[PDB]
Amino acid sequence: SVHIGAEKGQIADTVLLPGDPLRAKFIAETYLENVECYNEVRGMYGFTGTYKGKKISVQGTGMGVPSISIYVNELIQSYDVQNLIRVGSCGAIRKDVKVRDVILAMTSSTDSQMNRVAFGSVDFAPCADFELLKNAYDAAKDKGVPVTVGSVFTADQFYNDDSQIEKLAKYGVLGVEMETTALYTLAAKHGRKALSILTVSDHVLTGEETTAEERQTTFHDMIDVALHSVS
Amino acid sequence: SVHIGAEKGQIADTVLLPGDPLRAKFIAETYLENVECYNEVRGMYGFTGTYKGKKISVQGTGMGVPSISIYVNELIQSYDVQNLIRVGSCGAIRKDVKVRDVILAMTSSTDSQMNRVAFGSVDFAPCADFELLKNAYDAAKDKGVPVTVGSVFTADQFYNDDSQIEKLAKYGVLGVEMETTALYTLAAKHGRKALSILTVSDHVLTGEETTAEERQTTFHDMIDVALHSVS
Amino acid sequence: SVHIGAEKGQIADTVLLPGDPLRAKFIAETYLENVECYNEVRGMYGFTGTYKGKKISVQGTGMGVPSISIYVNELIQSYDVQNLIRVGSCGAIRKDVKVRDVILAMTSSTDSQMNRVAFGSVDFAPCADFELLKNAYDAAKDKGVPVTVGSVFTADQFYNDDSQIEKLAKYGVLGVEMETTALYTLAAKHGRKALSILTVSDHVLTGEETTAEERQTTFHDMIDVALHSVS
Amino acid sequence: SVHIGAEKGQIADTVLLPGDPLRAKFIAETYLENVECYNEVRGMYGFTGTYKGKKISVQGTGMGVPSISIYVNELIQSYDVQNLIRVGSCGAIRKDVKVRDVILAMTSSTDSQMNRVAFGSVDFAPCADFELLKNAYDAAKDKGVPVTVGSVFTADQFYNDDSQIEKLAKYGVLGVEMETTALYTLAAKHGRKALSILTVSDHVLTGEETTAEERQTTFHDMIDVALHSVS
Amino acid sequence: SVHIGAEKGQIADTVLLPGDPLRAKFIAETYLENVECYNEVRGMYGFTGTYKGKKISVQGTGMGVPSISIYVNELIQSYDVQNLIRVGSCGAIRKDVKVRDVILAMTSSTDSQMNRVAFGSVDFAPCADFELLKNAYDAAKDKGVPVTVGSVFTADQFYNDDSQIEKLAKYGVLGVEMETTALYTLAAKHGRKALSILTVSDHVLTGEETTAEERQTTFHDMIDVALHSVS
Amino acid sequence: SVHIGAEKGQIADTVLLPGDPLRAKFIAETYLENVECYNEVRGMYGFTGTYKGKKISVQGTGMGVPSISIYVNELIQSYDVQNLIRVGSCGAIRKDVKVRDVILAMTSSTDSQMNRVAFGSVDFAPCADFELLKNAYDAAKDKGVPVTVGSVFTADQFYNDDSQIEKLAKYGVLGVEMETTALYTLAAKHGRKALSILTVSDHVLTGEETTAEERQTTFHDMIDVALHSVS
Ligand SMILES: Nc1ncnc2c1ccn2[C@@H]1O[C@H](CO)[C@@H](O)[C@H]1O
Ligand SMILES: Nc1ncnc2c1ccn2[C@@H]1O[C@H](CO)[C@@H](O)[C@H]1O
Ligand SMILES: Nc1ncnc2c1ccn2[C@@H]1O[C@H](CO)[C@@H](O)[C@H]1O
Ligand SMILES: Nc1ncnc2c1ccn2[C@@H]1O[C@H](CO)[C@@H](O)[C@H]1O
Ligand SMILES: Nc1ncnc2c1ccn2[C@@H]1O[C@H](CO)[C@@H](O)[C@H]1O
Ligand SMILES: Nc1ncnc2c1ccn2[C@@H]1O[C@H](CO)[C@@H](O)[C@H]1O
Repeated sequence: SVHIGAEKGQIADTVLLPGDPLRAKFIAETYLENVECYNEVRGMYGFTGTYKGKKISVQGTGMGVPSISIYVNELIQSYDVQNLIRVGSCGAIRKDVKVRDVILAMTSSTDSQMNRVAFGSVDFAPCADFELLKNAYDAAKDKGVPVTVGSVFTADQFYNDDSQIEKLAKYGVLGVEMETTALYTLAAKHGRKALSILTVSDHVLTGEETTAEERQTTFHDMIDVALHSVS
Repeated sequence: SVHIGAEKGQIADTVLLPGDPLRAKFIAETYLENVECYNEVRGMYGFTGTYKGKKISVQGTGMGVPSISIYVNELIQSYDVQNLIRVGSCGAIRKDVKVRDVILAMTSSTDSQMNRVAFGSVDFAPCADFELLKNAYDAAKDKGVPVTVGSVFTADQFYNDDSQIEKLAKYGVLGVEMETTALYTLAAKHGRKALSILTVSDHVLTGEETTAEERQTTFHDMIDVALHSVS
Repeated sequence: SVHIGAEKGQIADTVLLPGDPLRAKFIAETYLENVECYNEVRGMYGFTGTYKGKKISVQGTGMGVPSISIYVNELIQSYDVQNLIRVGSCGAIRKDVKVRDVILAMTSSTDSQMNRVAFGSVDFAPCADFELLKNAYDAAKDKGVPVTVGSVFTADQFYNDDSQIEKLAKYGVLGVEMETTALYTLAAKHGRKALSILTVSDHVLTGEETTAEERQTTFHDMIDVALHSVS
Repeated sequence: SVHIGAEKGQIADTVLLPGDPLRAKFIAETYLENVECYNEVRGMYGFTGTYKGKKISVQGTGMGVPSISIYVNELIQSYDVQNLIRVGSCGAIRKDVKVRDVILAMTSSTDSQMNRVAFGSVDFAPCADFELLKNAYDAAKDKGVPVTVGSVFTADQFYNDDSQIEKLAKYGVLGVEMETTALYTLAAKHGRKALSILTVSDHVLTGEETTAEERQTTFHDMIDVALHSVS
Repeated sequence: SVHIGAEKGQIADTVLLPGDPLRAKFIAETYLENVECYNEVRGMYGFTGTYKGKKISVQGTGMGVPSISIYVNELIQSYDVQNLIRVGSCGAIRKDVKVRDVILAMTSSTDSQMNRVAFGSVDFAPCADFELLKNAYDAAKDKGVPVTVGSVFTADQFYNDDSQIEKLAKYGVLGVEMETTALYTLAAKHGRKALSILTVSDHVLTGEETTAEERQTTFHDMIDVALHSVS
Repeated sequence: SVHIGAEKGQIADTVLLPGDPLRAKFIAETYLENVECYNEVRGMYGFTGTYKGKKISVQGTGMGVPSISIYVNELIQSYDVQNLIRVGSCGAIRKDVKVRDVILAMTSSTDSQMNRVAFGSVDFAPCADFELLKNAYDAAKDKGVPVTVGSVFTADQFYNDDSQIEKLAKYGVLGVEMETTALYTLAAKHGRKALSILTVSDHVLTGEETTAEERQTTFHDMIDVALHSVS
């Protein structure tokens, strides 16, 4: 497959999907035994290893719907991937979404035209796989990790002048990132299972940033929750 | 409030929302102790009673987004309703959604312009309250009732010539009804909790109808699951 | 037919269509000789009777485009109805539309996506049948009843935050209701004849309500005009 | 005013609006006493004269919504024109619209974005002035001229590849031209009175053309009907 | 062809396209040897003549996308025209576009739905033929004529209330006219070559008009540049 | 700035923008004297060096509109970049676009909603800076390199099922890539200069791939043309 330089079998049934290919290294290195690096195409590194005896691959996706859509397609069609779990951050758009919370996206809103191109007059609401969602929820509660479950907002432009996230915040949307709608939709189309799990990098509407220590912490939590989300 | 002829306090914190005002009778009569009929405006009957000592109201909504939007607004603004649970049927659009399954909608797709009018360029994906969703899920599993959790499709036209539910079925959508997007959105806007729970009246794509006995059964299950969905 | 529990022949060639199923009773009872009640499905009552020897049916439609679309379809396809006349109220959006005026809608604007789904890039302007329109006009003038003839606005949401009826008022639109675009379109598609006749329940833009006595009066006028609108 | 080279008062309260500036000559010359030519800007001739003692101006508009919109604006704002009556032809899109019929447009559908730019999510249905419409109707019947009253279709492209007039024909639309939506909308916005009256140049869907003699005849009828449409 | 009353061969491979049929006279008369007038249909005059021994036709188009689209279609399909060069004016929307500048449009923005009807979800950006563009550029520089090369804005309404040319000015768009998107698109579809060359009639955003003498001058320049744009 | 880990001054006035951060290395290494690596954030490497004494930076952008939009914003706002030149490949959609041709995009079509979000009813046609465009054109012809100048298509989805590039090919569009509309628009908004220069990786519509040797060749040409495009 054009964008992933892996051979058949090198990629696990389950893949974690950080936006950052260097967080794809750090994860694979700091959490998995017997790492391999299957892809180095474009510097978007993929790694396969084991956690508790089991195969888990970790692939970087890049930023924005088009980028992740490329990898999520090839991972599914070309390497028959069964479980896809994005693990990244997001800006929070509500006061009551706290900097230590870990977000599991049930659904995602978007201003990307990726869906409107496919459907036309229908607002297509993507959907996380409820099994993968439940398992992550349980896995978080069992260990006592704080967790918020609601919707998110997949943006096309990081620096939006015509920013309606003020209106979306009023409707309950928890925060904004730039991939989930893609993951959830492509997974659903091909009959696979997806889930986004997201930490809070900052509050967008109060400007307030989170300290690097808090990020390290909840970043670690996310990955733990991730790693138990299967079965 | 214009459409509901109730006095302050007559309506419970929790309201069930069947489309059919005569199923609003049957429910209230066959399941609740000490029924009252607060509303008879338009023949869209509302009833308040108790189940296991606790107050539970039951209000008919009518068919289509505009109708339910009227009642869900007044119920929230005028009578401070905290929990809104739709209980109705839907046509299934997949072979693997079985006639005995009970559907809990995480999210809803729509061709209603209700959201596009409010947002413009954003596909707004509505969202069930995860607490009410979990509780219903648990309540179903505890008693062994079969349950599917995924997305649905809120249509504007019952008899759609330009029917894209063929394309939606391919993306995983479980079935089609005509209210949920409204409920979920209005609930979320005003900071309340909503959930749709739906039985399967028939398969739309195989034409195949379900026998009246199967309907009676899963209708009963739905209402039981409903009644435990709180706390 | 699924939503109407009538047998072949029980429904007249001509049907009046009040939104309110209890106004469907009141009309049939207070104006027709030898009433029957053919439908009690959902409590959306239909009645057939005679006025001046002639058959006239009266069917409740419910609120919003989706609801009336259901009944108007089945009435046409399943019971070959030739003449469909909605008789309901509307909120006025202009100072010069007076509380005693009776409105005959030539056409209707809408924010419902029902048409855009069918057409795409075309603004489809629905159209009253000019014969039924003329006859009602004549019938009003012959008896001296005040009558305004222009366009209306079929809304999807009764409580619209993004309310552009301020802009529509400037373009001449007389008032807002929630059914006509549906009636006019479905009638036209299947080669039948439709017309909306509407009283003014209140002014939306001046808040000002109309007294119950004025409503009783113009309600009665509407129904008289209706009853002469044929031939 | 930029596009009309007339002085205050030279233009009548009532103006006829043929698309063709040379049909603007022929009309003024063959039907009016004491003709003047107020405008020669762009060769889009305007003429003022009398018919039965009364002032009637005749202005060419050009082809398409943008063109007529220019003239209809200046005629209204700059010369306070009260009555605007388009008189042109159209291609018929139904078998039952006959070549001798004379069409009075109640309303117009369009694929022009002129309205969507102003409104956004609302399908704005333009509307003929019912007084001018009635008078023309009466004036036709009094003299026995055959007349069809329904909707039309204002196109942007004369040679449309993506032609949906096949779908519009099924919904009752009588024929296609390229101005009416503009006239009706601008008239309504500024509180003036408009009406389109149209002959049938040909059938578009059967290819069949009309003979030049039939055109001369119904062209003459149109203008007679026009000339009585006032008071 | 319906709108052009010319016989085969009377129209040149190259045609200039002024909006104004009387500027179509003035050009043909003041610049070409051995003029003919092939078309007088609608008073939209076409002329064929020679400049430096070579055939050059000059056809008036009228105002707005629909009008020019009619002529540009027939000129191409019916008379196999190879080179189409619009020569008209525009209102400038930037301070740095000077009244003496001559504008060559690389591309055009539009609120016309002509493209969205053909494409749907795709913003189609029209495109000038780079050969005709270069030649005009060279021809201007060789003689020292000041020239700006960028984008323009094809409007549907001359008098736009919802005028976003304030936002377009910020994105670099040089000025507004009402034809180019049509020319460029139809030329490209049928594999022909087009270019718009435009003088500045006024600044729209500073209200400031240009004196008639400046217009005469740059009008003349435009036509000279035009006449060298071939080969 | 969040995504670029460079200090003030480390980035040149002119930046080349390959999609591939490893082609950003190869370029900087194989063509520039005294390379520095200012950014290693996300592995999207930026390099500053000299070519013929002059500073030229080279920054990787990633795939898709959202990705390049991030870098093009920060490069402009945070490091005052004056000249931005994308250098990447594209799939060709016409037979007459040859595998050795080098494409200079005048404009770009798109199905990205990035523009429709900002404008609404306006198709915004982006625009290359004509100076940078001319210079590249000259630089190609002076050395005899084959060059095609026309429009392109910025897609959101690499694997488009609803692929209208069949219709776009008919309108003259030369090929499809996933960045240009972003570059051209953001450059224009902030008053900077942009240009895309693209090689042909393959023909999409004939499936036919290009041999690796041909890619090496035209890749080299592109970069040479790039390097002369200034002044
Ligand atoms: N405040 C924000 N607004 C938009 N996206 C944000 C944030 C914060 C984090 N992200 C995520 O990081 C990537 C781009 O920074 C994106 O891929 C996204 O997932
Ligand atoms: N096959 C179908 N298509 C659309 N709606 C359907 C079904 C089956 C059930 N429903 C639900 O019933 C109401 C209208 O029948 C609607 O309110 C809806 O909830
Ligand atoms: N002020 C208003 N805004 C919107 N709809 C209104 C009114 C007043 C009356 N109606 C009509 O009544 C039904 C809902 O109240 C609707 O079916 C409608 O026909
Ligand atoms: N068959 C057709 N399709 C579209 N427009 C048509 C016809 C026939 C007549 N018209 C009218 O004539 C002008 C352009 O020919 C237009 O202004 C229009 O009013
Ligand atoms: N200020 C403006 N706004 C819009 N169009 C303008 C101008 C100035 C000139 N034009 C051009 O002239 C015709 C209509 O006046 C149109 O055909 C157009 O090409
Ligand atoms: N056949 C194609 N379809 C779409 N994009 C293509 C191609 C060929 C090359 N590209 C360019 O490469 C990146 C993704 O492969 C994109 O960034 C794009 O610029």
